[PDB]
Amino acid sequence: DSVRAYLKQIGKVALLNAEEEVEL
Amino acid sequence: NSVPGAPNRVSFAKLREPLEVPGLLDVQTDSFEWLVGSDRWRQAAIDRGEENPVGGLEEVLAELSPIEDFSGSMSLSFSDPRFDEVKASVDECKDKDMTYAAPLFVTAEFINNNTGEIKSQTVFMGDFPMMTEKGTFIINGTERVVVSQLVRSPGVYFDETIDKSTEKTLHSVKVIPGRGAWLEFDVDKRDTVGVRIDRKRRQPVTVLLKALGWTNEQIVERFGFSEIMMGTLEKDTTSGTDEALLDIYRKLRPGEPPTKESAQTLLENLFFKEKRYDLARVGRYKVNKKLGLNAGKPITSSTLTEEDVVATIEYLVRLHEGQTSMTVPGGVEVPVEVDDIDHFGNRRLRTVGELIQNQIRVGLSRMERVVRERMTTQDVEAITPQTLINIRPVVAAIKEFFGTSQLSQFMDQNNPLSGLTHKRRLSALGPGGLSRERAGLEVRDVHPSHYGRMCPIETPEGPNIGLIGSLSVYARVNPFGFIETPYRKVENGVVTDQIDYLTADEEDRHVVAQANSPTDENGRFTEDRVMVRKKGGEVEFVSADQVDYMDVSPRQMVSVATAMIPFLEHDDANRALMGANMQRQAVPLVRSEAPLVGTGMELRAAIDAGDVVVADKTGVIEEVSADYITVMADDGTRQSYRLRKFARSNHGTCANQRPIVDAGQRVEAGQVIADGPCTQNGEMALGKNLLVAIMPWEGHNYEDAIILSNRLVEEDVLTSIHIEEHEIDARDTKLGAEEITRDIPNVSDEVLADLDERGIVRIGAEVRDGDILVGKVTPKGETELTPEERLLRAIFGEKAREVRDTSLKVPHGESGKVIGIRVFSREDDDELPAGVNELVRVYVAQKRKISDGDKLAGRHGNKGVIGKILPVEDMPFLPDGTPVDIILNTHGVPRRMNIGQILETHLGWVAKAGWNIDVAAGVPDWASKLPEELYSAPADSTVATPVFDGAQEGELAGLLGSTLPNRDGEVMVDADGKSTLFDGRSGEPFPYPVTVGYMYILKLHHLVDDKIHARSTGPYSMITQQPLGGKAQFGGQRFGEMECWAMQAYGAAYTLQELLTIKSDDTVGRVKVYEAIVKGENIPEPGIPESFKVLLKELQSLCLNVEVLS
Amino acid sequence: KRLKVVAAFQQSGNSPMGMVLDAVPVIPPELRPMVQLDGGRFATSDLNDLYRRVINRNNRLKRLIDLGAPEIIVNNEKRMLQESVDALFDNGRRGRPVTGPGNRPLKSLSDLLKGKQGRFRQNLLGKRVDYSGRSVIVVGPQLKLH
Amino acid sequence: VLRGSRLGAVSYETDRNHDLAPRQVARYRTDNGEEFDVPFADDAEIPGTWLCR
Amino acid sequence: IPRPIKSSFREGLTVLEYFINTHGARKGLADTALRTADSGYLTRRLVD
Amino acid sequence: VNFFDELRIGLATADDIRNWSYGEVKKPETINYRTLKPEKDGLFCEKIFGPTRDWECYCGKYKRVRFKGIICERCGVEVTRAKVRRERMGHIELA
Ligand SMILES: [Zn+2]
Repeated sequence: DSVRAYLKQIGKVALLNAEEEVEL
Repeated sequence: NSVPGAPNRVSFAKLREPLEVPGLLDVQTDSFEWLVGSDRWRQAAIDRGEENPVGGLEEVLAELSPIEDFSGSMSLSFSDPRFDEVKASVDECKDKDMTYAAPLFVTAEFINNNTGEIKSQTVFMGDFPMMTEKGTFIINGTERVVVSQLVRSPGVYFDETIDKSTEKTLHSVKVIPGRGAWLEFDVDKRDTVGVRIDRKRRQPVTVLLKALGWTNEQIVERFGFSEIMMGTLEKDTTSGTDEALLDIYRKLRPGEPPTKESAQTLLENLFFKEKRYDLARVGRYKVNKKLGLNAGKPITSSTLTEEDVVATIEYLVRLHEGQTSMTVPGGVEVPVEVDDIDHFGNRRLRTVGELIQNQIRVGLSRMERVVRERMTTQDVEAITPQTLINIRPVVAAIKEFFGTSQLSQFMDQNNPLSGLTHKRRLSALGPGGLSRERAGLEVRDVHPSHYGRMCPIETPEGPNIGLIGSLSVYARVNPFGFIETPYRKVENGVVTDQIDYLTADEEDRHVVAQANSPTDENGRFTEDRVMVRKKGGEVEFVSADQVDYMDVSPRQMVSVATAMIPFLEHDDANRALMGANMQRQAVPLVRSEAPLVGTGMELRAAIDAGDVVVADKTGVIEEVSADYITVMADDGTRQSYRLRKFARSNHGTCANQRPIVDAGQRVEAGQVIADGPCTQNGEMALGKNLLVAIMPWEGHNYEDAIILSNRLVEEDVLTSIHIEEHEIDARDTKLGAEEITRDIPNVSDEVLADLDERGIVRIGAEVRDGDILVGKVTPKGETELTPEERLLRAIFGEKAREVRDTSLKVPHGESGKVIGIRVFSREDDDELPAGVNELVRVYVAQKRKISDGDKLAGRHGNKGVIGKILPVEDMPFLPDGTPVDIILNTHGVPRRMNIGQILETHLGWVAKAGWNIDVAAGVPDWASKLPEELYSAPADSTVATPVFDGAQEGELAGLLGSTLPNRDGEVMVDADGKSTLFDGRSGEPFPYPVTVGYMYILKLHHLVDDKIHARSTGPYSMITQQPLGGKAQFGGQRFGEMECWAMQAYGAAYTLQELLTIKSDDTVGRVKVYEAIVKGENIPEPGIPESFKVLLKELQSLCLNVEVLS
Repeated sequence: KRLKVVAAFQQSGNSPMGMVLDAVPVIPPELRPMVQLDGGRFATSDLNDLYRRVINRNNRLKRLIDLGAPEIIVNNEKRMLQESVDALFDNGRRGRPVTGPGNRPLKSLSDLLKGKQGRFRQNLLGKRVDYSGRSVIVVGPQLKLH
Repeated sequence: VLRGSRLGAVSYETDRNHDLAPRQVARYRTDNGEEFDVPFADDAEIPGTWLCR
Repeated sequence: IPRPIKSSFREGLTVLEYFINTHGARKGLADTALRTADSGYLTRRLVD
Repeated sequence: VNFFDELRIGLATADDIRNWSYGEVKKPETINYRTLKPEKDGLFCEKIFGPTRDWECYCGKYKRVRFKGIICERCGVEVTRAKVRRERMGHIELA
């Protein structure tokens, strides 16, 4: 399988905390 | 002999048989009884010295148990399998198209440890197909046989190969399990030892050694004598046990860095856990025997261990080092040599039981996965075992095996011998084995270990040569799966009637003598030296002092079919194979008759085939009829046997049984009371005895052709009944349900004259090709007729029928009498497929006589097509007026090396006309060896000449010279076996005497009725516009490449063009040519074949600009 | 080694931009037909499934670009579209081929010209012809040579 | 052994250009500047917009 | 094999001589099919 | 025909592919499940690849050979023999 590139590329951004979602 | 009803067939045998031929079908019945753990097998195992034996299904259930969820909070355990009575009888299963099976029940103990509860009740595991008596499975009405599979057994196999690169003898070893991954070792040309796990990239052995925890000191201590391992250790960079795991782990997981716990436990899980690796109880035995480990006890373990892997590595190193004998700490000394994978000491036989057991295991594994998944998501302490055990996957696996597996083949019911030889067939192909297009020559060549275990003569002559064979007459299957054969034990020059069954590898430890070697009256060898087999398979002379085993009988090496051929010595193996193969193709004749000259097998092969009916208990026949026989037993019980009449076999051959007993006759238990198709008085009868004259005749018998007397057509000597089945189903469609009716659109009243009220052809009516068998119609829907058709229908005014005719019609080139109809209707709650409403099957029987082109054959591999049938008066006749029934060409005998047919011809004449040796002043010298029973015999006296103990060449001459005078008081055939025949056409006697005798000839089933094809115009395929053929009416012949080469070589252009374009593919040109022919006009020019246009379109669809220009 | 290809493109006048596709052709339906067998069960060639994928991933892309999704999504969509086209032309040239139903690879366009089955191997092996028959032979000694 | 059919049926009629259906051609132009022709029957009622090749 | 078959087909081969003849019989029967393949190969190339 | 002198194979540009086609496939569907008819713009469209029935339109408005070569104004299907479905080609303009 070659879906690993997408998983890697999306893995370079960290998850949001509860207070960042409202700000965004 | 034991068989009570044997006709008195005098025998020429001179050697006393110490062992009786075993049950020829035991290989199937014993295996199946082992699978289900029948009480007979359980008692027999105890009689063999075993303790606490476990059946095949019990083994699977015990392996499955205990189902334990992680954290160990509960468990489940299956046990105690039980079988109830079969749902329906075999005859009813065949008639109604069901599967002959019995319900299966087990008990399931569910244990809840966190509360201590225990529950259990019977669980229904489904219908299990059952092997009927005589060894077959009834699946969906059809009869099927599961052929045993010959497969290389799990174990350790060392091999050595010399390489011209350095002229060194490199060594390698493979450890192959019955389950799990593979493991192998090898020694490279650079003086190093390598390891390959699961066929991955080569790695040094020291990596594996240090993975298990070995260090420098242990390797130096144990293997320090070998330079190669020391060099590998020196070159290896590994330092520390964890370092080896560091190297190993990333190979299987490139992206995940290793962790100590998982990396260390990976090796144990991969190999050293019975969960994922298994030797299957036979690889363990072979490894113990070879490496000398753990001998002397029934090891329950089946997983790889540390000691055995290092032992295998050390064995490889010593073998390279040059040792001839080796010992292991805590083990026993063993010899050192490479392993031959073709030896039957290494190849085992999966019987039917194991083949079924594997699929049962797979189904129960799926069931286990489902149960362990679903037990985590249900109420605890309120669940019940019957509410979560799902039996669907196991039933599905069982259904798939009997339906689609390559081994579950259609029963070969061509004749009793065909079925008998099919049941005990060995197949090297199929899943888990080899394939037809691979394995080259090595797997299929004969090998010295085949003696007495697998017949070397009988085998398919096509591409499956050697891949398919027949079990020997005396051979039996070992419980582990190996083939055993019996031998007599001989002590210090005297034989002893204690018979031991030896496996293939144990025979090589002894020297075995021939069965025919003479012995004194006391059993002592009379010769000083005897011809024996050696451990290497060679045949050599040896002093009588050194022998330790002896063959049971000369027939030990031949199969059932090969044992039928008389004078087998005088026929070359190439033609003996053909003779053995043809007997399986003989069709049953209307009245069968046993051969005058035959073999003692002809009797047993008939009884063991299961086609005849035998009395179960001693008694007196009370009532006899063409349909049933009622017998009153001496114990007061009454038995009734129903005789199947004119039943259609798998290949269309009639299978009529007939009684041979009279009311009031007393019959011993096991006595034959009704013949099968190809049997007479209990003896098999595949062909006919008839008078043959060996001479060329006007060229009509040129090139293997045969000439027959018209008598064989007048008196139904070679007539046979054939039965065909025609099936039609009425289903439903979007426009409504299609129906079966007598009335159908636009058919003459005469056509539907022989149709019942329900639209089926009346039983007993004569049917000819194109006649209506079942009247059927389907809704038509939109018509929108053309204006011409509209005008025509206005001219007569006939209605536009709402339905279209799709009636079942007799195929082209068929005819016969309608002998039966079987009808299924969904309105009666039948098991018809989904969307089906009605099914009708009509049986059409015909009475085929021998005609031109029908293939005839003998028992010695001589066959040919009947080139001419002449009237009786044209046949050559003996001086007494008897015409010869058949004439065979002389030029075909001497060069084909099948002279045994001449011996059979002479002995047949000797049998037909009685003989009386003139014992007036003592027995003649040539007759000194004959038994007293053979001194005289009346006319039409059957004789037996076993395949390797039959009449000698010297006794045939005397018997020919002592034949009794004929009816008129004169001898027709001289001592040389020749007679002065008279020419039937010119009347003059032939200038020289001609060999005449009685020969047994067979009518082969290779009738060309399904091989004669003709096509002017017919169906065309949907995808490729070319005609179809080989699987439907009006098939087209394939004009191959070499035929195109011949066309081009002739310089023939127009013929090739019309063959390739008009006749085959030019869609527009076909209709034009047809109308040109019909109207009498000259044929037009061809067009462009559809193939080329499709090629251009295909190339264009692939982004290639292809065009034609000038 | 390079000069051979470079001159091959340097000659014949035709441009080298043909190696990049702004549009792809569709084979006529009857060469990839859908046929209903007796009983109503349908049978269909693999091609009309491969094309379907190319039609899907293309359309989604034409949708995804319209709303201006981030490049992390648009580039993945483009990669998917190109992989689908590559599988349509030569299935298995990428690596592990697409399988669809069952566990068998789907036949691409190239597979109809490449293997034993095809219009370049099977076409030269001749064709079945009408006005033909077959039968066993016996010796006729009374026949004249013609 | 088994049979099927395409999504349509065949017609055996023969006639040729000796029968003429009165037809006229409409002209269309697309966004990119390409132009196309479409033959319609003389019953006309030609549409204002057409999906071209 | 260093031991010849000293019995003709008229006399009748013994059990073991007949057994050893099967090696050659089977070898030839299994070989012929592959043997035709090389001739076909050469003929195809010569025609091409 | 049959006067062919040579057959040449060369690279095909987007213009050639667009010239071969009679129309582009805009939707993935093939045939409707109920009426078993080719769909409006699917892989089996009659407007693109030709009629399914000889000299008959998809909508049945024109079903006579007199209309040979006529394009149905209602749905654009050409009146011609169904054999054209073995020759007509389409294309897919991809983003
Ligand atoms: Zn329309």
